[PDB]
Amino acid sequence: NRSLPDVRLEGCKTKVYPDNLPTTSVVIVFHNEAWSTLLRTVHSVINRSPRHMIEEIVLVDDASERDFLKRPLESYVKKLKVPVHVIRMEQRSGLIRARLKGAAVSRGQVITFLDAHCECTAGWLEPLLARIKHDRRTVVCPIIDVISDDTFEYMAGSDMTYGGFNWKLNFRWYPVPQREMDRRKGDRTLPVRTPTMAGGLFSIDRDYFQEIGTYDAGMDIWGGENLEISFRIWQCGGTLEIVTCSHVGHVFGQIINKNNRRLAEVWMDEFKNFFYIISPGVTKVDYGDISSRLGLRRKLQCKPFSWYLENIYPDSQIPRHYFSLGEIRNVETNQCLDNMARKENEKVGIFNCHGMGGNQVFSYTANKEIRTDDLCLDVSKLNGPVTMLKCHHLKGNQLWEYDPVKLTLQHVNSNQCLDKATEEDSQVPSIRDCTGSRSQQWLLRNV
Ligand SMILES: *[C@@H]1O[C@H](CO)[C@@H](O[C@@H]2O[C@H](CO)[C@@H](O[C@@H]3O[C@H](CO)[C@@H](O)[C@H](O)[C@@H]3O)[C@H](O)[C@H]2NC(C)=O)[C@H](O)[C@H]1NC(C)=O
Ligand SMILES: [Ca+2]
Ligand SMILES: [Ca+2]
Ligand SMILES: [Mn+2]
Repeated sequence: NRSLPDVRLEGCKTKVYPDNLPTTSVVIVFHNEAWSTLLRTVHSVINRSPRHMIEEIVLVDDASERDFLKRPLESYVKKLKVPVHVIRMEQRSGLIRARLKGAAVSRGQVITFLDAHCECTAGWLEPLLARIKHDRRTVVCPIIDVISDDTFEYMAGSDMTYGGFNWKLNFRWYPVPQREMDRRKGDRTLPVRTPTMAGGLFSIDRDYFQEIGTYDAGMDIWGGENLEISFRIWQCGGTLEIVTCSHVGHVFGQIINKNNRRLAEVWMDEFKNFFYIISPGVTKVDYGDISSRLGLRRKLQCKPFSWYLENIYPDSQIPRHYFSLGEIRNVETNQCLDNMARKENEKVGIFNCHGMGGNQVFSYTANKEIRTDDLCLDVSKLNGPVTMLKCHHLKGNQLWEYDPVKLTLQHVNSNQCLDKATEEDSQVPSIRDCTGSRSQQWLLRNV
């Protein structure tokens, strides 16, 4: 234990929570974690938490190998305020397996999951439990602050950042949008409805966890965190929030795709194609049996992935409605726009349509944007270069009007059209005054 400053939002410091919040059993799994780091977490939990709110602390050793973790730990553990137990996985298991085990061992009404490398803030627990007490079907996440791995210095995380995800099914941090600000009328001290969760840290009602099917043990153990429990909670009646008054620190192929297929085949209905279409060959990855989970979904009678995009994640990166999902082919040159695997702020290229999806996959969305995953085609000056920028959902320079009859794609702000590449810059589309050539005619086809 060391100290920190109060990183909570001014208003949080005054809030009073009802009496008799439930008791929680923090569950932490570890693997060869350094001694100091592991105990800094343990101590932060006891010192920063009101004793009558903590049941016990369960430390799940995931088949470590380091000497100090064995008897010294147990020794050191049994001697202190809060009861701390040390469960041991016989032969390497994985986070899911370890959390499942340490959870079946806990006895608190609400289970809190943390990593072996975290540090709790002042006032972190009360707001979490208070939320769950208001509604048992609410899963809660504290704001995740940053601890350096080198210096270990502290940097608080913002209440204006929440969980989303991209076409590749990767979890990602995204800015809280207006709707969430309008809904809370500006009071940032009110919890945020996050479309997804980092998976790292969260608290949940003991009985609610079991009720929505805990975790999918069919996923391979070297996988890790997933969007899976996030889609599950929402589509199946629950509510997932980031309690902005709670802060907690954290120090910062085939396997990955197996879990993506498992969660995508089970929850994303037809939107799973956004992931498949841009990952040619991921279809050869064997993802195991999902019958059980498919059973669970029908048992709980969860709502469609579409219900989730329009109600819970309107500012999603995967479009709920789209005019096309495929290649954008120039009718004159028969070349296709393609991201060339480049990153945000980079020039979108153009090359002969190979007709094999992937990097030549684009979507002209209902929001009139020409996007590929989380990037959108952006123009800022006449004849300027058309680059791929992070999609802000505000149109403007990322607004393109398509004419399905005339086949044009004009950039609204500049008042020009898109056509074949010019010379000297032979490998990129261009934006020029609208002529009417077959060169400014594009075919937005659907796979
Ligand atoms: C590419 O695929 C998508 C979906 O497979 C095609 O868009 C879909 O178009 C249909 C018909 O226009 C849409 O259905 C309509 O939806 C409205 C909702 O307000 C409903 O009131 C109508 O009765 C009708 O059912 C559908 O929503 C839309 N799909 C999505 C996800 O946006 C698209 O046409 C295909 N590409 C092309 C243009 O060939
Ligand atoms: Ca099950
Ligand atoms: Ca149009
Ligand atoms: Mn971690």
